[PDB]
Amino acid sequence: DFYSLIPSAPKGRFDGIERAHTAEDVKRLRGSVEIKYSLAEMGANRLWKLIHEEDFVNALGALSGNQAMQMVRAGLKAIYLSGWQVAADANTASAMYPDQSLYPANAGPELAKRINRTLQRADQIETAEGKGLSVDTWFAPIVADAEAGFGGPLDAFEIMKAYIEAGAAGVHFEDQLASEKKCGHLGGKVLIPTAAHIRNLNAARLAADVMGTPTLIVARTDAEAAKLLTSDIDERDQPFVDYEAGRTAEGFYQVKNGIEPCIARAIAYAPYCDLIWMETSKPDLAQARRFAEAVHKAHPGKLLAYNCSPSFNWKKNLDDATIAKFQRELGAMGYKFQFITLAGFHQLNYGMFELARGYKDRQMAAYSELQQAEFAAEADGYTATKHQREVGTGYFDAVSLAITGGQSSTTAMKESTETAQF
Amino acid sequence: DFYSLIPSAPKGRFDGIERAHTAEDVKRLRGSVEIKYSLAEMGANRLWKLIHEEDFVNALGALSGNQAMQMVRAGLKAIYLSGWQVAADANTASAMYPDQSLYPANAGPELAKRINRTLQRADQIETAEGKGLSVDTWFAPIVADAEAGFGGPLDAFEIMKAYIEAGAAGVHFEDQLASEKKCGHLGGKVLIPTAAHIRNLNAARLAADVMGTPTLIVARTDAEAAKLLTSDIDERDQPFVDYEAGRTAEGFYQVKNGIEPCIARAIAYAPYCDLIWMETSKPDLAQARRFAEAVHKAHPGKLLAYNCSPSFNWKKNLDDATIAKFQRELGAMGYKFQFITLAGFHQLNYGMFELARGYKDRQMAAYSELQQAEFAAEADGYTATKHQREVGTGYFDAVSLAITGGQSSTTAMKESTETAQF
Amino acid sequence: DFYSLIPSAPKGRFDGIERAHTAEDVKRLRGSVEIKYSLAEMGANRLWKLIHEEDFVNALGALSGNQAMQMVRAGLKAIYLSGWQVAADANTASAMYPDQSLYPANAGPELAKRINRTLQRADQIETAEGKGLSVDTWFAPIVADAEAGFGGPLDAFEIMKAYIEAGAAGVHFEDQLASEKKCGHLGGKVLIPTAAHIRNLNAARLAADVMGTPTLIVARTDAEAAKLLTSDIDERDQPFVDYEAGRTAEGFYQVKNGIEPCIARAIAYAPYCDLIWMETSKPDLAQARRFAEAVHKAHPGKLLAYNCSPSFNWKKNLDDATIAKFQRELGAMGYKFQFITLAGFHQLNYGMFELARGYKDRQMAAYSELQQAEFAAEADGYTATKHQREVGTGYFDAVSLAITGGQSSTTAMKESTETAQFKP
Amino acid sequence: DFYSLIPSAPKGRFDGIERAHTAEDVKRLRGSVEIKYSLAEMGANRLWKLIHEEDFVNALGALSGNQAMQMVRAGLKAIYLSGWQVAADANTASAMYPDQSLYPANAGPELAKRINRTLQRADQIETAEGKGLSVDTWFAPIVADAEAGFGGPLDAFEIMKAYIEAGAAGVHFEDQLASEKKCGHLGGKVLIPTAAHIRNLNAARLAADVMGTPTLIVARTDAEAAKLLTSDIDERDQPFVDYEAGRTAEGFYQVKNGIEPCIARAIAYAPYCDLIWMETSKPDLAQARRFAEAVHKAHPGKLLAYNCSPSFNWKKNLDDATIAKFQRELGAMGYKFQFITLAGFHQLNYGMFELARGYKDRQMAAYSELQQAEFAAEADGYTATKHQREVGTGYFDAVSLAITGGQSSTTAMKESTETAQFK
Ligand SMILES: [Mg+2]
Ligand SMILES: [Mg+2]
Ligand SMILES: [Mg+2]
Ligand SMILES: [Mg+2]
Repeated sequence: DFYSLIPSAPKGRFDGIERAHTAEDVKRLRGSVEIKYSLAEMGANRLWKLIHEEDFVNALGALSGNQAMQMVRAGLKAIYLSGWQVAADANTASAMYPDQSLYPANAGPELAKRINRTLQRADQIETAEGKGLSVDTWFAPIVADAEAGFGGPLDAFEIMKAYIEAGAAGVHFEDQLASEKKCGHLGGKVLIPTAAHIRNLNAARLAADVMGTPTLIVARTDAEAAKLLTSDIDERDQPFVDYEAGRTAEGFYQVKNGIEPCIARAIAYAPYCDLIWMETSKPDLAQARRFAEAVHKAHPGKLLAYNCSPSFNWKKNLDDATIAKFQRELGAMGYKFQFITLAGFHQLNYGMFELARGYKDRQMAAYSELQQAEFAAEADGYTATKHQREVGTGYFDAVSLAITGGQSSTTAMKESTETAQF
Repeated sequence: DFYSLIPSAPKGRFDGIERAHTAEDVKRLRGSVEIKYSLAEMGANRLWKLIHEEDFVNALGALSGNQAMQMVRAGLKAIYLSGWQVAADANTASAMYPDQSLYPANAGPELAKRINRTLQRADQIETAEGKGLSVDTWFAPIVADAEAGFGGPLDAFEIMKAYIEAGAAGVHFEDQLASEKKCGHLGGKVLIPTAAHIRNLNAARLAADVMGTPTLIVARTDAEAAKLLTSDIDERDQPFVDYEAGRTAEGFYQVKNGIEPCIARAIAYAPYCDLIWMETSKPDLAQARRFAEAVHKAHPGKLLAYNCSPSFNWKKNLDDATIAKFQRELGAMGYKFQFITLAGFHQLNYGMFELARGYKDRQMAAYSELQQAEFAAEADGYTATKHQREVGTGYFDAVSLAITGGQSSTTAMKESTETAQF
Repeated sequence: DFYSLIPSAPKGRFDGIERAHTAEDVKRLRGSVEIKYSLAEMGANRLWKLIHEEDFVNALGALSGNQAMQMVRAGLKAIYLSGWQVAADANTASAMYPDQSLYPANAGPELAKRINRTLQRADQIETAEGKGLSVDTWFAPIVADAEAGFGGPLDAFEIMKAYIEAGAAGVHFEDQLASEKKCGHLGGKVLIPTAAHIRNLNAARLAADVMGTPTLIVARTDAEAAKLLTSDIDERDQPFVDYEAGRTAEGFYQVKNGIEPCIARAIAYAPYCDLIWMETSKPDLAQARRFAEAVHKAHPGKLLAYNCSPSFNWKKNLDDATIAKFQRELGAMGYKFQFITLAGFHQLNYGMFELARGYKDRQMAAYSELQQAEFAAEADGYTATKHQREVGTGYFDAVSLAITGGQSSTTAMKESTETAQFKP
Repeated sequence: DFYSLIPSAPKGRFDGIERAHTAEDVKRLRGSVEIKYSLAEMGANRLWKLIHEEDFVNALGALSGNQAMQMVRAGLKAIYLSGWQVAADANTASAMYPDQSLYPANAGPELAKRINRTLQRADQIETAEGKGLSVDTWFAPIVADAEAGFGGPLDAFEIMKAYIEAGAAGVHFEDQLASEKKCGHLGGKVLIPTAAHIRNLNAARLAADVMGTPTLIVARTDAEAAKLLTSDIDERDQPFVDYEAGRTAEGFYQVKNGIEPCIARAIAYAPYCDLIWMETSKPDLAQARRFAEAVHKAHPGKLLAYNCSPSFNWKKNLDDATIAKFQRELGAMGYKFQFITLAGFHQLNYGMFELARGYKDRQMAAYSELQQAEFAAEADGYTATKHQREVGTGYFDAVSLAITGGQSSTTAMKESTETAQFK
């Protein structure tokens, strides 16, 4: 039925998934020609496989293709794409922003394309060398942040399509007001009605069906911390509304936050998504268990996702042994996609700060230490020390030789210093 | 004469500089209105001040805004923009390329714009906090790679203008064939005639004059390693042509490479640039001395630039003492701008490979080690641990409060996990 | 006080203008260095002078730089930048969209920059030829559509800065919900509270102040046709809410649309903008006079803007004589800025349909007809038949000669077919 | 062999085509995963069909998605993508440029993507309306300008690939030096060696092969007017080099231009391309015939392309009857793809100059005239008078209703002024 509209969709893919629209709606709305989105198909099927096969799938937020590549090289099986990081250092306004849906709605998909393209080059490099891949596949699935959909259902519809074209495997949408969107761990968050978010999720699903891809949808609730709500029109929200307190000057309703609205919303969103995610204030396994248990009484076996946030101070909140076991324990509760949202930002910024500081103090000695550390990391699989090969110089050499039937006088690698000193 | 066309130019800025065009040419070709390029002016003049006053100015190649920001935070006084790194991970084709001028000609200027924008936000943040700046200025000059001009004099003209609008302080142009451009440390480089490169330096100078900015121009020569030359039409190149080899299948001449043609070309380029740069195969102080000495006999006091390249295996070529004193010794020779081209690429890629590998093997324990390392760096100047502040959340909060006369219910910081846990 | 923060502002620029923020807020929020935005300065001041001195300043919607260039060549003194047209054929998602704020927020300012760049080349070409300009200035002020600000006040603030950087002279904001934004002339518009739109207007002003430019702000109301409102929280909107009908399933309030809420909203917005604009359902001079009279009772001498929409059927509504005097009459009521929003889209799409149709039918005969019509327009100031000159070939030839000391072997124009076959 | 690497390539697609590289080279260089390029397949297979079945395929240069949409609605069967037009008003440096490869190399492919996306929306609109399409197909093949390939063979390889991703059906490359590229109808053109252009052509083909698409390659020569050559290294160019004149100051060789070198270069390029094209100074049937006949002596049946350039003054060159038959005559010679390169630019700029001028003189009367003409064109098939439908407002309404099960309050069309005033 829907399975014939999404040919790559595996058996069971849409078990327990409801749609507001019909199969006929999809045919009517997808135009007259078949256009393939291969990287979206592959990515979404591979993610589906991974989350059902592994203990759990864990990821880090990448802010560049290069970061994604090294993640995959090191053996990670998925890539997370943070909207927070897109705002900070990788968006289409070429500015640094806080995490408030300030940048243009195309930014996220543009980064997802960047990441897939770098992985494609990684793949082309190793395929040309003819000794097989150094990894399972270069095309690890990307799970990406669509924030609040950048407005209404149609904005959700459009960003979902954009992500699919860019080759993302999964996409997450949160029940905040786009016009006042915040980082989950900032104050002042404003919820939209349960129904209004079900519409965005359904828009995402319609986009996927219309593109013909089995793209995963992750529903996120920001209700643990959020104390404001745009409208009480939905009876499911009304019980958490503090009527005595009245409306704010902006017209917002005031609500009781915490695990209870997260449970209610999560259960109401369950049929319209593939994974559910509750933002939390602290890395708390007991809270995580409590949420997992309540969701699973209503929807046994529902797959969950968890944000291992750098907005948390880890060693303050937890002891060393709990830190060690954290993701493993979450995995056994059903949290099959886990991610450190802002890893890329922290790694990039600390690393460069520490190098620039050392460079100021001792100039070239500071750089030699990095280089030597790079050299020592090769036993463990690091290859970027040979930077020419890494970025594809040898691949493009072989492209040249094939074009000229071998007779190019201007090949790069033979007389390089990389060949002579590495 | 030119000083009135470039009002921001300081006294003696153009001492010993020659132009092919006249001041009247500039008035004819600059349009009828005055358009200011504030960051290009400030950057050019600051870089001019720095390179004369300081023993040497050293830099690192930044591939993103955030990297640039941390460099300036750490105390570095200038920023290098690497074409190699643009090709690798930061271009407008959204692909990973080797260093062969494959990406679209606008990519460098776009990254320059990103860097200045990130710096601008950083300056906005601290200005709004109202306790003064933590640096001398956030607007550290950017010295940017225009590669081989992306074609002819008109292409050189255009990329220079683009860099000026993006707010670059200095721009380098090399004497390679754009259609076969390579990294300076790879094989198969093809030089263009001495005359042809002077045409591009002059295109670039006219660009700055027409824009009304005292932008610095750095002429680079790749003759140390290049064994090919497109044409022997310039008598200055003929003495290095191996007429016994014959031409190559592409019609290129074969030349004898080494320091002799770098000196010749450098001396010939000196009147049409502000600094001169010879690419080297090894980090060799005696070679740098010999080059500096030769250049200075013809042109006393000429300012030089040097690439401290990651394409060298530093510990294999030099002992610890020579590495430690390397830049200082170059400085005393007149190499007043020195830069590690690929630092951003090696920090980003090393750092993430290592993080991703620890994360694979030990999950949150690996990430907590980074975070703890971040906190520990706070004593030395590090700030990105408080990531919400770093990217401008506090700044935009203050914007919101000015907009709403102080009444907004949806500000980010007060009830953030940042404010509670950091 | 604010005049020292905005050095280019002429005397009286901010007369009658209220601000939520202080001059200290501006100094605190603008960074430690001075950055200049030359085209924005020039555009804003020239637009300010034109709207005070001319009977009325009229414009057409440009969807490309070339379109804008011909408008200025033809003698128009301002340019309109339509969001509808951005959605249709000129946005940063490379897609055709209906007019519902579906494209990325940077699209408008990117088209503004394109337009100013074309005008810049046009000016360089003529400056380089040395015979003076064929127009008053190539840098006609651009007035540009910021739609609903693409979200809240901070989104409004950002699009304003983007437009200032791109060289926009004026920017308009409308009291619709960004997330459900529509063309003024479509159904299903949802208004935001009067207060919330005043927030967006002030964000815009703070933006201009912080950038240090006297950019014009045009406040638009969509209350003539809008039957929905996000919230009744603002007492000023409660007199128009139909409480009998209830809220929609989405929780929107239903309101009584028309001239009255437009008048009220407009009067509330007045102190926070430089021009006020009420979208209308028909080209109706009587309604336009009523609106002008009411606003002027509250705020004498307030400048207004009128949309001469192609979404109207003009001959169906009006006779030839009313159509002929329409903009003149509006000018006297105080409508000092008047624009045909979708002019670019209709001329582009009509023109090519008809050319393609003739081409299918009779191949080169259809094109030759266009070419002769171009020759025929030259007497009236048209220059684009000589296309090589128009796009700057001659300008860059002169650049190359300055570089090469007059010696290059590869100049383009002397041996071109333009020089050989397009002599008088 | 190559047919298994390019699954959608029809029988005989590569008859008579030579390659410097091998099937195995392709396998080695294309990576380990099959990525599909649907619109480029459909486009290339469609262009191939049309050029073998129609008397000739004629096209106009579109500088925007909207322009291309009206072209296809009007009944034209292909779209030309001009680099000249990209330079003028549609490039990724957001500037007006002359036609000299000064814009960034991604600009043409970006425009190709825009065109395909508009056409896709047009198709979506009609498919949702349910009455069938009003055109044979909305996805008319795009033939796109790759100019001088923006550098060496690797640059050609990359631009070819970008065009395939954008959905182009065919791409053209010219034997000029990219660093001093010009419009064919300007002076100061510098050619590259015959061999050097053949490598660009093969680079393009290797890209198509590696992408697994049967994209058409069109080889252009600028030898008719070009009097300069980078190098005389290729013995095929040497008979046309004026050695007595010597090299120019830049080191260029000087050559006898004209139809003879075009014929020789065309004959050499022929195995490395699907169509050949000679730029001309005048629209001259005799010169066209001489070119076609000489190329066909060496390569019977070779398809040709002809630029019907606005850089010509048409009525100054030709009488009304020769203008009238021009394209049909060329068709009979084997010129199966013909195109008015700068059609989009002239239409856009003429039309708006005249609109603006009328508007200055008499304000709304001028615009009302446009609107009436639009209404009058509806009988002939014009629809953009209803601009809201045209850009897909109706389609997105239908999207909302599917999202909300028919229950949106905020749909656009029912109460629009389009519905009320254009009935
Ligand atoms: Mg996020
Ligand atoms: Mg470089
Ligand atoms: Mg609009
Ligand atoms: Mg062309």
